[PDB]
Amino acid sequence: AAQTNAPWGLARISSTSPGTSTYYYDESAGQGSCVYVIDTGIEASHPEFEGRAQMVKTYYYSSRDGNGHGTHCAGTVGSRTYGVAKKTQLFGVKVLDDNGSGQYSTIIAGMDFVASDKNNRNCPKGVVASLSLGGGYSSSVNSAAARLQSSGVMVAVAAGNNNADARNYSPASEPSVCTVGASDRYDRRSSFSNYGSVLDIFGPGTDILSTWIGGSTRSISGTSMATPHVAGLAAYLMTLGKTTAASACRYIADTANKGDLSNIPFGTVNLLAYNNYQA
Ligand SMILES: O=[Se](=O)([O-])[O-]
Ligand SMILES: [Ca+2]
Repeated sequence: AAQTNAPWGLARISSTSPGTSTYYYDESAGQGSCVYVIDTGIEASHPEFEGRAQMVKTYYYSSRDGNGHGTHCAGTVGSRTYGVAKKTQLFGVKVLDDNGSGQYSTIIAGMDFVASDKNNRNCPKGVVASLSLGGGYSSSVNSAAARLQSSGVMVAVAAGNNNADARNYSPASEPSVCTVGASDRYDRRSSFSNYGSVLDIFGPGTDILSTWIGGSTRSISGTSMATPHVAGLAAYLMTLGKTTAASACRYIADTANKGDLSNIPFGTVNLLAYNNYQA
């Protein structure tokens, strides 16, 4: 399948070159998979989600996304126009308040929620969790992410936006999850992206168009935007039967575009997420 005039990041993840504008992907499109977006919520009524998004948990007075961040991330996972996996099921877990903040204890509860809640859902092709969030190093946050992964969920987490080594941030620094850095449309490391040995992969993160609250769209930047590209890619590849939740990060690294990013510090992987879709 071909989506013309796609956002650059979608085109990038189906290309061996920068500078194209068509996203190519297998029609299965993540059908039968599930992606949990653990964030500020999801505006499930947005037409872009086509009834495939729902809120499943909140720790606050509403499950509404009063911020936009979670809606944007969910759109990159699975919206019809802006998403990688255009037929996946999206589940929102609101661990972040409408200012975009959340206590680590709430974030931990939300991860253990997903590990159990997947047993309440129909996800025959597998389960992914996208965590476009983080703070300073915490062994308990890392352990929660490790449990979620161990439970059979492909966990993708943002590396962080400090232009620093991700070893000092959580859940970025948890080794067993998929830690995602950000690149731009010219195949440069995004200016803000964290780096370091713990990164597994890069995805598009600078100037990413996606859904926003109030039925709208906007372009924003962050490792928060790179993460859902990888989460959606995992869901897509799991639906194709190419990999599994336990193995998807490694598979994505195996199959990535290699050596094509600039300003990658010595000791950080030079790997850009790629679907290897051949029609
Ligand atoms: O190239 Se794009 O996706 O319009 O910023
Ligand atoms: Ca890892």
